[PDB]
Amino acid sequence: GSSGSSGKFDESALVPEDQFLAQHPGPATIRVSKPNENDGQFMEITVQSLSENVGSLKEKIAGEIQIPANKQKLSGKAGFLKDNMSLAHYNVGAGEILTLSLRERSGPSSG
Repeated sequence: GSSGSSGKFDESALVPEDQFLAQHPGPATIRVSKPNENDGQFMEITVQSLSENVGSLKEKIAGEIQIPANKQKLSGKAGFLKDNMSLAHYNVGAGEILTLSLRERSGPSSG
């Protein structure tokens, strides 16, 4: 049993995927940076639930950029997010931002 509020992000006291999940019942808008950009503008990819697997997300964007989850790589605060892992586990929800990197920059494809 436990309960309380939070403010600053602590490394030696991160919220468990179990708590992070409930903490946010509704959908959490996950912001993702553009492939080979930053100053430009980010996209808006929300997920009904956080429990979802990082992979399921890569698919959503994979449509806009037209790139297979395999090609594009997702990186999170902690590091390269694994499709097998979930979002809540990494503490991603209405606050955390993920980055999208393109596998081997094309060249003739500018913004």
